[PDB]
Amino acid sequence: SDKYYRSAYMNVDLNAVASNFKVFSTLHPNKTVMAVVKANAYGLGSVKVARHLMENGATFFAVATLDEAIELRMHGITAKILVLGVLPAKDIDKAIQHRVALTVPSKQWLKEAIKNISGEQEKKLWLHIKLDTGMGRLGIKDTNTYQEVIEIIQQYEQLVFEGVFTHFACADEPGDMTTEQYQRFKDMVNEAIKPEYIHCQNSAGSLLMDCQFCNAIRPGISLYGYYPSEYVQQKVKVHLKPSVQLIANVVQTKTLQAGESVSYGATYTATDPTTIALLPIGYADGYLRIMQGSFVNVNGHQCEVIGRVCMDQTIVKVPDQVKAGDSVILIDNHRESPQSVEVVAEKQHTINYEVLCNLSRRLPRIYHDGDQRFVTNELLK
Amino acid sequence: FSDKYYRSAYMNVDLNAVASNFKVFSTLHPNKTVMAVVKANAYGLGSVKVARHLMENGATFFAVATLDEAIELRMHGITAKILVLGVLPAKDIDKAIQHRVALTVPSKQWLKEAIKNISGEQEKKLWLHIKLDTGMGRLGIKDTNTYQEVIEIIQQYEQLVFEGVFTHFACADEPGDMTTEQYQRFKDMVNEAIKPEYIHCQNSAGSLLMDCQFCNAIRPGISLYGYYPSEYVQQKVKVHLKPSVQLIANVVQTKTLQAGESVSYGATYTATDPTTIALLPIGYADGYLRIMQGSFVNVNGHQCEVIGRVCMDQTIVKVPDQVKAGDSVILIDNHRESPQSVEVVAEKQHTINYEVLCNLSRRLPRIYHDGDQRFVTNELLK
Repeated sequence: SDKYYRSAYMNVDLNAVASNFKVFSTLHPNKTVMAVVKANAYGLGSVKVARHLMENGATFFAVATLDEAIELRMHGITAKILVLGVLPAKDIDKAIQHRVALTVPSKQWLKEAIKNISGEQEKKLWLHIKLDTGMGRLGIKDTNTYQEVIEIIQQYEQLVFEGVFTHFACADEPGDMTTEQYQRFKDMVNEAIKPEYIHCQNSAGSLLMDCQFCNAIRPGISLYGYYPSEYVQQKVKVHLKPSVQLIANVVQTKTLQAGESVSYGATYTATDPTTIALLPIGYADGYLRIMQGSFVNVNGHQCEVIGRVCMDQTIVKVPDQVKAGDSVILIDNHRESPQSVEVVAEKQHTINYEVLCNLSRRLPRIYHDGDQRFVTNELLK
Repeated sequence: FSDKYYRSAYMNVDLNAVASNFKVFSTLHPNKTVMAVVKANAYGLGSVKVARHLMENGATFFAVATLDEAIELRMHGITAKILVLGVLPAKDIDKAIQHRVALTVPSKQWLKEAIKNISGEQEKKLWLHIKLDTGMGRLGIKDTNTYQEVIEIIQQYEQLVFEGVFTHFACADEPGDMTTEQYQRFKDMVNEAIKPEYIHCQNSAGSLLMDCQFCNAIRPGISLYGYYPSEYVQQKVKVHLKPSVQLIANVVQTKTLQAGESVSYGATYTATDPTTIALLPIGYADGYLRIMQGSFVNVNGHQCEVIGRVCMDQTIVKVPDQVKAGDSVILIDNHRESPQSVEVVAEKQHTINYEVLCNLSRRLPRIYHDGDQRFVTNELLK
């Protein structure tokens, strides 16, 4: 457990994460739950989340990049891992060496990948073909190309057609786009041999749909306790446990008399005699400038963020009784909270996903697992 | 050593530019200590590599925001003086002492709490820089009597050394008399007690716009990395700063949308004509935020719109037909007068250059350039 030397941090509740994972296993008992731990597990810390999820039955992870997969492998993760992004073809041997499954986005990529296999790694290359069913991002859109790519893969004993998958553009909102995409996915997959893993559902799809034709799901944000939209939250009857709190303690208070100001990026002048509190957190921590004017919870009291948020500091208008040492909840681990991740996303003019991703390496993650507490502080690694 | 990296998205960090920008401040203030501000991981560039490179270019004193930042420097061989600008939790006082890290005194109360936590097990000198609140600016000691009492407390203990005194000016990057009135208040306060070794009030804007003979040290920050703290400062001073950052990603896939076909979440871009799109392996988890939708990036010389929603790991760009997988894209360019300048990216983000830089996440490898030499830091593979 690392030390840390500033009173700002994230509480990461690993018991909540395990409980949320259990929700997906329970909803889909016959599917492999491919736990999405990309982008450092949406800010929570991919190594600690993956380790904890393996102790709770997880056997397959998905990440965005090979670096993310190697990071898991370096820290004892023995489960299957799929890279969802496109690997630079020159790095093919490293994927093979570390038994990491790769996404095939195109016939062109596959041909470049094969040319870079040196023969010095003879282990299998496991491949999941990505189909573009209307998202318009990565993948093969044409059935003929899909078949040609399967055939190329079957010509090489080293290359294994392990899976096939697609991504839904609008699964978190009502409309027929998702039904249409799903039908297109089944139509394409039924035109060739079926691989071992067939998957299309992220959090929203995993919560709203059965998808009997598929045998794996890819829950991401919902593993960490958040719904992908309010529509999905309202439409489903499971309970998700938010896993993150963002906390900082007041390091200094001052009382501004009438007509007195302080400048933290812009002038705030006290009209009445008001007390302010200085928090040791700022926009370099991911608590962005736009959080100006939002409210934080200081010892039970809703308190406005005043002046501009600075790189390393934030000022808050507080009651007189507030003092140095008092704990402040900037992001709370409850859905129905003025400091919920969704309310913070509204203030940020964005979505919950990004609120979480913004939280920088400077914040220690304090992991909770029952009574057990351990700290990761990236700066001292 | 140089880390490997396994996705074609990265930052180019030009260490020669950083050294050149540092040299600007040394040259403008040849008799002052240039206290190089490398807080927040050197505004995203990487504090360890910037500090090492700046030490090789004559830097002898760094400022950081937190003790963790200072210890990080110490663990990677940085032997220069270091000042922590933030308020240290009083229980951590022995760790500051152990690692010869100077601390900011913000209040008499803090100093009294700090002294109570000195165990006697770390006997090195504790260097202290007193922060003054000169009216308008940041919090600190506001009253001269309290300033004197704090000096007196420090002089009671041989272990505690009154090493410096400082303030931070409100609005030094904008036109007005606020800076002048504040500077005068700073001098008035400092002249009421013995002068410590370091006297400092100037950040980037103050270091560029003012001499300040009364001071013997400056604290340049964002300008070390090649950016002006405001357009006013850029226009007012006729010195040249070299932007140090490029953000780059290569096209991984190109596809052609037909009339009626959509792209990304919510299907917010629909093709009307047949148009070519390119997929970049970078997104908002890298700090290229959702709001960048509708901005332009430079693909092989061509200005190209970011279309559909920016994803966590992916960004889609409308491109000419000749664009293909492998082509390099400049998302943030190392020139001030560029549609991909950090300032234009800040405008699109409804923020300031500082935050654009700070947003860039640990997932991005930093590729350091120093002449012909290239070395990579990839945080994921530590």
